[PDB]
Amino acid sequence: MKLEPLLSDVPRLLMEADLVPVQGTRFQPTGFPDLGAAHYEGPDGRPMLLVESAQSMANRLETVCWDKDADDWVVPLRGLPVVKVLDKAGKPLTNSVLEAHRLNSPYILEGKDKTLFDLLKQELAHMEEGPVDIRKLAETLLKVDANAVLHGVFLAKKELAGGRLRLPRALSAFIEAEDVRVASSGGVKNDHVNPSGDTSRGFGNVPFARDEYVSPRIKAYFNLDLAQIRAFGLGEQVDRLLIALALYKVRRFLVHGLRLRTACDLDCQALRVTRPEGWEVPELSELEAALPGLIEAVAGEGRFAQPAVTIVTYEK
Amino acid sequence: MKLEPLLSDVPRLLMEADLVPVQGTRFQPTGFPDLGAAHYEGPDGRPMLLVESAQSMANRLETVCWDKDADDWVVPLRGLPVVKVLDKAGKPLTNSVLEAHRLNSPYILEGKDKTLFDLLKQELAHMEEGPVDIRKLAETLLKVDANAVLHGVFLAKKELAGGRLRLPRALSAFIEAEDVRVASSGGVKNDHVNPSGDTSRGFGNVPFARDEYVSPRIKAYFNLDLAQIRAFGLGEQVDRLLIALALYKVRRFLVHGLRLRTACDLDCQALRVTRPEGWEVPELSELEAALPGLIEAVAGEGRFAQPAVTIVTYEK
Amino acid sequence: MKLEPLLSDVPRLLMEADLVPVQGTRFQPTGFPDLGAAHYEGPDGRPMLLVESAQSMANRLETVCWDKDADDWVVPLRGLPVVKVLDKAGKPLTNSVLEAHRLNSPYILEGKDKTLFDLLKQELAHMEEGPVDIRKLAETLLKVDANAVLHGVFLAKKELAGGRLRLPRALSAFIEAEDVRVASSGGVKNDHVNPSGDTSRGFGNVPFARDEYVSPRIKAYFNLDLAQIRAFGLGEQVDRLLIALALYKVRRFLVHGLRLRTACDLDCQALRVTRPEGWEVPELSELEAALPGLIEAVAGEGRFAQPAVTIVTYEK
Repeated sequence: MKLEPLLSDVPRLLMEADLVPVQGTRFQPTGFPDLGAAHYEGPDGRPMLLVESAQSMANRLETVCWDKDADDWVVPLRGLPVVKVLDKAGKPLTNSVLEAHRLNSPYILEGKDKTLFDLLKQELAHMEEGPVDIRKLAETLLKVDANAVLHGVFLAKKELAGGRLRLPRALSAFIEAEDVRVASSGGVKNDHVNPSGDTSRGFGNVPFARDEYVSPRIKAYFNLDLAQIRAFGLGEQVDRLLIALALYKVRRFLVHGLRLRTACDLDCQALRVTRPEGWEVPELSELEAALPGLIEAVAGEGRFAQPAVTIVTYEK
Repeated sequence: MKLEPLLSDVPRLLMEADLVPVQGTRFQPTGFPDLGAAHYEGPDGRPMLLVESAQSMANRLETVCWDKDADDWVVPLRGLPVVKVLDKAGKPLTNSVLEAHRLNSPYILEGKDKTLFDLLKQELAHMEEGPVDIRKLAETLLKVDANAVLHGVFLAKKELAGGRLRLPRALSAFIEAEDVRVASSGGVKNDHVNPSGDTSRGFGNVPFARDEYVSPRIKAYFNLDLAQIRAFGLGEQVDRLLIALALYKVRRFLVHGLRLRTACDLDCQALRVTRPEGWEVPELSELEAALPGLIEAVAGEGRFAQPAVTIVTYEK
Repeated sequence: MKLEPLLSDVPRLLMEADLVPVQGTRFQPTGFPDLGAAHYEGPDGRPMLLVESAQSMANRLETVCWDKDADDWVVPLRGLPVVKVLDKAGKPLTNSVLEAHRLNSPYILEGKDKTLFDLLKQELAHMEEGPVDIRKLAETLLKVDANAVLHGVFLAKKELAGGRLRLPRALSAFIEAEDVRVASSGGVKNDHVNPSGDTSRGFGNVPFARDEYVSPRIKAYFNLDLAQIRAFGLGEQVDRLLIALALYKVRRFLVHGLRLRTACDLDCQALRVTRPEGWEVPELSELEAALPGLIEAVAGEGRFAQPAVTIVTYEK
């Protein structure tokens, strides 16, 4: 199955998914720590809502590839390089796919003993001072992390070139709602106040309120930066690998990732491409069938480090 | 069509372009160091925001025309003069096009090797007393690098005739959003949720606030000062060269700098011209074809220094 | 229309022109760093800003005519009296029309040898004692420098009658903006060298701040006191000449001084007269045609000294 030729010169891939609630007619947006529901006024003079940020979408698209039941990739993706962190007793604390800021985690790259630290220093020493090459950085990163190449990292740690080394996203997505109405609701924790009726110790009839939103058009947008992955220039095998991996993430999220929140019950009504016009998207079973071959090819080209999975122990 | 009729008709060239966000309805403007988003109140009585600084637009219009990996211009521009800065180990640490201070860059004119310093002093000695001839300076800049002619230079060095010499930029451009509106959305760290929130160790939890804007009209403005370059009087063919170089830079940025921040991604809806009225801008393929011949013509006029490329070594 | 009808009638001529920025809304006003932008509160309580100083508007009105490469007046103004200072080599250091203090300077009337010093002293000896007469000084200036009459002079040298002689400006103009709102901005000087960001040596990142302004009403005022020149009484033909010259200088400044600074790029929209009311100002082509004939007439009266151009050298 050929897909990279149809995406070998186009600068970016745009995909748009039309969502609808599974049951009822309402949904719950993300509770930002300051404002809660981040509603805003649209350019056309109509109310709009950021259903959830372009970060939560990324963390979900990143979880749908991992399996905590084994602390390893799902079988189709098995073999992709990843650093995994163990405690002093050998039980797995965390791995770089679940961490937030990748190799910049405080568990990773910082601790009592640091193998991956000396690896990163040995790799990037030539660029630690002066001009930085995003190709030499992207290859060093792909050596030890197979998906950060889609989400970026900031090597803030001062001893690593003062934090000069940086790399932005290549895949991004978010959900947006048009013409949002509001519904309001609340309740009271009506525990009987016969033995105690003071809220200080949690008794009483304490009330609460919460808001709910109604929108006739919710959209999930996905954007893939083909130009930058070409600008890495690691090889057409790597390019087709990363395109297939991104399509895989999107399909799995779209099929069974749409319970974003307890009251956020969502369904997919139709996916379509926006740019390039007239293209066709692979099916999920076809990506499942292709992925292990493309990963094998890239492993045979030696771009991955060996062993693919690398282990580090965390303690102060 | 040929471009010299415009060099006869008018004193200045004015263009504007309608930008639209590629997806969604909101974007990330520049974060200025002192204040963040540079919003202000408009004379018409409506709020608006400066998307980015005009000198950042200049650095981008320069970036879209040079390849640091190859250490040479894009194919149409090749052969134009430039100075490359060498490291003691022979690897090119930078060049005066990549750097933003052009000849004034502290790595240039400084260190144990300063051949370009004398190549300027040879005529700065004439400029030391009495008046200053802008056409003579513009000639000696065209002799060294045709980009400085386009973006201006200040020769602050005391030995360089007391730092008397300056030249304002002929091409200027900026983007601003009218009637802007605000959409705020913060976030929090996922990782390290279970352990203590000791932010000062780095081993902690951190929430943050983030803000992005909405606008019904974003425009990029481009201004080319024909009067000043004409008042250099270096020729007509050199004027054709500079106007082609500028209009190529515009078209070559209009399809590359469409994204400026990782969350700020736009596309051009249309391009329009203001001064002169009724003129039609040439296509990018036409400039691509014409430009090498104009460069060779001006080289045949003997304006460029020989060799066109200059090498200088920097140590400190 | 002829000029002398209004000169016989009215004591002063008042005109105003309302400006706009050609692109965008912001502009850069004058920047005396001991104050920065000069802002103040108006009579009606509104905030106010003088955009350009009157003395600098005058220096521009005197720099718009004359030509540096031709080293002489523009063709319409050609033939009017002037003095230029030559160096030892023989290339003119200082035309007097360009210089700040006009007929008073360390270059003219000061130096190892000086002819013009005696030429003025002879004509001012009878003004050394008793009351000074404006008519005699105005005659002497009109024979030596026909433009210094409109801008005024102060002969501070104690050798010239203790410096008692002085003459106020006849033409005054300035640019003023009303109901101003500020628009702050900034930037950073980036760097990419290997060793260190020593700002004391010019390396490393260095931020900076700048302030721009906007206004819904900005205009330039012009004032010419016909009473003052009528009080000089050099003649009706001389008055007609000076009125033509002033009008011409304004009508050309309006299409050559708009680019006051690198970031201002103003643009005139309309021009209106305030006193005399009901008058119609001439067009630029008419003054451009008429002016040489009036210079011929006044030369025929013998008011201009012969040779019209005075040559003098300077040596310490």
